[PDB]
Amino acid sequence: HKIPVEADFLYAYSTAPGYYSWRNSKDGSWFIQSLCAMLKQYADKLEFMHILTRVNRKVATEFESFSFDATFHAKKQIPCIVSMLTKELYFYHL
Amino acid sequence: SGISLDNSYKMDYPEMGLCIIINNKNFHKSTGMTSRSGTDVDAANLRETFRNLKYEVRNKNDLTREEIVELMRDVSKEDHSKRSSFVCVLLSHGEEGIIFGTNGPVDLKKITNFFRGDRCRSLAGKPKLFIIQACRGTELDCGIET
Amino acid sequence: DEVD
Ligand SMILES: [Cl-]
Ligand code: NA
Ligand code: NA
Ligand code: NA
Repeated sequence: HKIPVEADFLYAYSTAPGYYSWRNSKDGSWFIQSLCAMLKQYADKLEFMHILTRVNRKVATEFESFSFDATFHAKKQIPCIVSMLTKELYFYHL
Repeated sequence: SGISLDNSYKMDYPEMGLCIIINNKNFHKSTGMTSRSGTDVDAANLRETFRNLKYEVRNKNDLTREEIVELMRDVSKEDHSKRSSFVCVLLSHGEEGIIFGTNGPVDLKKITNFFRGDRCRSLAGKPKLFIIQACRGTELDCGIET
Repeated sequence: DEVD
């Protein structure tokens, strides 16, 4: 008869808890770049969690930082899906 | 009618819903936060992407912490009855649990609380998506060879 | 590449 007040939220974080997130000054951020690409390619095909899983893999595999500073060079990123959704989410219908 | 299942959100309301994009690029000098070059590329990509998903996109640029809270409050008090979902994209500096307005931080919890099922009834039972491009701390991932 |  009631639902939790915190139900039906989804937080699509660009990066893992505690980590920096990487943004390229020319191309945009790794996560948003990848998110738009996967939405473009799969929003008419895949449930949203499966889209965001493809985003995770794209960021994790295709990106690595390049820096003149050894501290910030050659670093990686994994985004972080936090789902308190109660149903599957398809952007298409019918 | 025949047997029915309800494993998926109803996304055939008359409207998909709002897509609020908060694009913070330039920060007040007194904060000591750097400009976020490339974020306009992000904001434009998101606008186009969610436009093609039939969201009502609203882009907002360089909002103070006060403007962020007031925008979210006002959006949460709209009538979302005819909308399937709600999307908010935050592009800014951040740390764990925090997003930065141009003049200081905003608790992510304060933003999302406006959309609680008991505080935004016309979005209750509907998916509320928060997409957050922002740091969550200062750790770096060194990776491992495959 | 820059961090946020
Ligand atoms: Cl930019
Ligand atoms: Na990113
Ligand atoms: Na950005
Ligand atoms: Na809800």
